[PDB]
Amino acid sequence: AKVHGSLARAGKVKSQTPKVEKTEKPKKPKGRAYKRLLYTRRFVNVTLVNGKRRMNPGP
Amino acid sequence: PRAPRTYSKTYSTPKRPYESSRLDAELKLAGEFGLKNKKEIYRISFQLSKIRRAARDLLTRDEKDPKRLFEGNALIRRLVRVGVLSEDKKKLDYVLALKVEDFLERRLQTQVYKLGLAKSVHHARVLITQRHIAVGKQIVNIPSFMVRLDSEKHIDFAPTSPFGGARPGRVARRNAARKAEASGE
Amino acid sequence: GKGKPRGLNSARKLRVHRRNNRWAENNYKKRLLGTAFKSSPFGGSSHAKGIVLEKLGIESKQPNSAIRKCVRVQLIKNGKKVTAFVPNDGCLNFVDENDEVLLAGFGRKGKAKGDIPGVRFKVVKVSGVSLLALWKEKKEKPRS
Amino acid sequence: SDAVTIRTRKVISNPLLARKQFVVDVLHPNRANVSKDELREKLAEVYKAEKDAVSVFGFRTQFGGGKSVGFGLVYNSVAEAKKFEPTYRLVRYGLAEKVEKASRQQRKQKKNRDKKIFGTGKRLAKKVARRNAD
Amino acid sequence: ARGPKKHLKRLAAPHHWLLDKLSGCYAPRPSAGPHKLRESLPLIVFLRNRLKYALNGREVKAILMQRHVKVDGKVRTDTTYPAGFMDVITLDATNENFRLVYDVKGRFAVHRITDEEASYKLGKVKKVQLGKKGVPYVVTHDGRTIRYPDPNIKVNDTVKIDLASGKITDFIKFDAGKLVYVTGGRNLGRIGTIVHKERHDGGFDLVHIKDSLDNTFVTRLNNVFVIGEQGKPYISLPKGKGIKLSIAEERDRRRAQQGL
RNA sequence: UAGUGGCCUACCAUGGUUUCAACGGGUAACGGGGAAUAAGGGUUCGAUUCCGGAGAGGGAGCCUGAGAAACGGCUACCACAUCCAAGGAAGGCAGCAGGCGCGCAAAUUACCCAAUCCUAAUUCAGGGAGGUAGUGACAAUAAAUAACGAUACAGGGCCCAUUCGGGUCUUGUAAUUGGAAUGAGUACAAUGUAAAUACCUUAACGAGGAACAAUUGGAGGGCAAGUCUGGUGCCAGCAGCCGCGGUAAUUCCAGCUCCAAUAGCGUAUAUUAAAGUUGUUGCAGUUAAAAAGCUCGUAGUUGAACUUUGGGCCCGGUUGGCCGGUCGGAU
Ligand SMILES: [K+]
Ligand SMILES: [Mg+2]
Ligand SMILES: [Mg+2]
Ligand SMILES: [Mg+2]
Ligand SMILES: [Mg+2]
Ligand SMILES: [Mg+2]
Ligand SMILES: [Mg+2]
Ligand SMILES: [Mg+2]
Ligand SMILES: [Mg+2]
Ligand SMILES: [Mg+2]
Ligand SMILES: [Mg+2]
Repeated sequence: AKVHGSLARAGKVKSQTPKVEKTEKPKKPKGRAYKRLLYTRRFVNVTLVNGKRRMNPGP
Repeated sequence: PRAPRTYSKTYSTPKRPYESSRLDAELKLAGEFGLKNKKEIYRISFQLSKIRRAARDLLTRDEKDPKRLFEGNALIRRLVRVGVLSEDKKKLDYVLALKVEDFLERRLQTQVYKLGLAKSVHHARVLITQRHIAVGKQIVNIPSFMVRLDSEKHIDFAPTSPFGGARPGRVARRNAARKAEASGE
Repeated sequence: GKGKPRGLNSARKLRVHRRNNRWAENNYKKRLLGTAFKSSPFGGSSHAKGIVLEKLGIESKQPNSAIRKCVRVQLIKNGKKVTAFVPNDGCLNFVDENDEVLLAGFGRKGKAKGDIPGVRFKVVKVSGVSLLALWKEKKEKPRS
Repeated sequence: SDAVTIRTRKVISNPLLARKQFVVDVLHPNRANVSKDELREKLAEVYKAEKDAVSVFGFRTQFGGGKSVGFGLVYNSVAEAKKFEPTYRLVRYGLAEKVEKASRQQRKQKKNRDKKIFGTGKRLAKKVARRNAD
Repeated sequence: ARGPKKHLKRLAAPHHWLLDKLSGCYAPRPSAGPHKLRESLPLIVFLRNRLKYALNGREVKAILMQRHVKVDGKVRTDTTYPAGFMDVITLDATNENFRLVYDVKGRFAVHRITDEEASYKLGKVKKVQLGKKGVPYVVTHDGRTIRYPDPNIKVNDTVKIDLASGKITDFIKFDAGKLVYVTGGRNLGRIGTIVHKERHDGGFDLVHIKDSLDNTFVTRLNNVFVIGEQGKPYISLPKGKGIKLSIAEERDRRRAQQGL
């Protein structure tokens, strides 16, 4: 209805972010290797179930 | 204005994409057999589906029917040949009750591992793509290759390549050269 | 009986009855009248280029509160004036006036999305570059 | 260079074109490729001919090395091979030689200019002398 | 489309020539000649595809212009000459004589014959009527006009032909008990004895045909071709002899050959 | 007229089609083989590789010829456009390539008759038919991006069970160290080809993780994966839908971590299934949408029962037999 709203704040919060940079961490494998990595984590070693498996558990 | 060259999709994606029970059971198979993708599992589900469809369409027809007798035996022998279907089961009924792992167990990758040779499915994929293992005479660098039961004895390392015979590789021929020139003047 | 003719020689009635009742379906009626061509800004095409005339700050619908950033566009093919949403944070900065935009649909078969009143389209590209690419900062917005 | 070997399969006697035609299987372990000018002479030995009568073509190597199947044929005489073989095959052996054509565009272009010119074009070229000044 | 078509696309070819789909785009269009287009086999197909003598359509012309090959005792220089059923292809070099005859799948066989047999061919008589100056003639299936025939000869009878002369040596009446070659349909290439003929005025006559293993079948009279008496073929038949085995029975006869 | 026929002319009759939908209008309609989706039944698509038709800016006319109402033939008119010394002349890419325009929307003004076949007076000539390469993430197939040691370092299997834990059988994690394996690439030379190019083959050369470095989308629910950290404070923004955001944001912008599919993944529009939400199979109609105010009635659809039934014979068939006897087939 009101089409004449202020356009001034456009791009506020993207401009207001502190530009933290990505950590140069070691690269994970690709292809069949990564599917092996997933299988070891998910099934073989057995993650610490608190009733059920998590994935991405908190501290 | 050539003839059309035909082609076909070899797989089928599942209907509901985030079923947890499936996703677990799929990664079980990608682990056990050392498969790259879910697409490799989907490939075998699709081949099983065409087989099961074929058998269902014959079991509707009466026993002692030409098309049943002919194609039924042809389907059975074709499975028996690749060693998916065992020698005891040759009814047609038994080809219906036939799981996905019963195809996976006969591909090269696993059949290399199961005959010694590697020590792991993950090693076997390497050996195959690295052109080491060879079926009877010639090299096969396709892990998908379904071994045909009259070829399983004849699997060995190639006449070309190390392990089997021949020159001792690329890295060895550099690593032999560096130690040799260091020792000599 | 079940209120429909069952007779062996009743195929005519069954076929004709079903034809008449298919006009009650939404998709069928649109497909046969040819609404997509006749009305419909894009003329039954997935996308359309247009020229930005304006920048609009459309107040959102309730119970949300926001000024959603939009552009009044005139399409090259028809001359049909249309409002399009400019998605992602601070992407209205990239557009400017008299800049050629490629519009797309919003996802809802010509219905308005979310809380944005009267907006059935979105910007995809400005002056031949992707709004995604400009906002991830891969390409640069050209001189004109 | 071990073994080398050569073997002709599916040998048809062909009186019509006056040749023996056959599939040239080539069990070559621990090599890369026998050349065409190499198969010919080895086959000229077995079939008792000169190299100019022998022909060989279409040698696809096997995957993973070893064999290299192809197709070979041996005519009765040289004169018989010269008439029946295609020119392109003879050039590879070095019996015929490449006649130097122009490009197709030029031959075509030339033909279209000549379509304009009726007759031999002697009296036309005479009027060109008095075209600059009538 | 304005006038007659000079090409034929590879897919629109007769299936029974067994042309490969990829290598090409056109196929050899039979010239006008004795046999119908779809019922013929061009020489280029016979030489290149079936006997494997030529490798290209250039080599087929190289062979034809030497003046070796001759169809019914006369030399031909046309790559797409429409040779057909009962024709005798004679090569001078090799001294191989063949007769084109259908195997059971419904395709022309490589059927080598002796030089004696190559003297003649059979000819199904198509029409028999009175020509100019009252001279009667017959018309064979390969379109040969033959004048002054035996008045016993009626339509659908076969007629033995001398080739060199091109005269009626002998003929076979169409009746019950005669051996037959079926020259079209689902049962193209089968051989068998006539049982009875169904009439149907202003329509299509049908011919019930038993064979040696007691399998009846019906064809149209247009597809039938008399080739002798019961167990007395005038020509030599190919391997099989127009039997038609099941796909099962065929697969069992492979397992005999599989032993080696 | 090649020939049948209102095909046309003369004369005569008054017929011909239609609610079993004529006639008219629309079609973002060339038809078919087919394609997509597919429990069964269906629904949607088919400009497009084969077959048939029509057209060559729009109309009409016509010469030649067996064959054309031909357009890489002519003639005229209409529209558009080219050169001119202004008197005149020459035009037709819905062939190949290419350009402009149009637009969401699509390639080189390349090489060749070697293959496929076609034409001619014709083994030779010609062929942008056609083939070969270039461009090409349309779609489809296969399928790298690591593998294996040994100390290592958390343990978990069972056996010393002394409370020392023997590293017992091995499984993970360390920016810890080992020798191997390799085509991606570059490149002898062959092979390949009309000539190449590329595969295929192959000398020589070519992985140490900082490199030869996988992405695209998500992480409240639907839906697989975090009430972890920093920012903003109903703003910016997200959100197919439900909903988030007004100072601890599980949802926004980011970092970390994790999920999913992966050389692909997302978005838009259309379409199929899901849809028994088009219902023949197979829906619903008291009150959710919907039984005509009532009856008559033509087409349509539908329409009770009844007419040689039973009995006695006889002859060949096809499977299991019963002794399949050698675990397979025989009478
Ligand atoms: K979840
Ligand atoms: Mg045409
Ligand atoms: Mg149209
Ligand atoms: Mg079409
Ligand atoms: Mg159109
Ligand atoms: Mg035009
Ligand atoms: Mg025309
Ligand atoms: Mg015209
Ligand atoms: Mg033109
Ligand atoms: Mg033309
Ligand atoms: Mg309902």
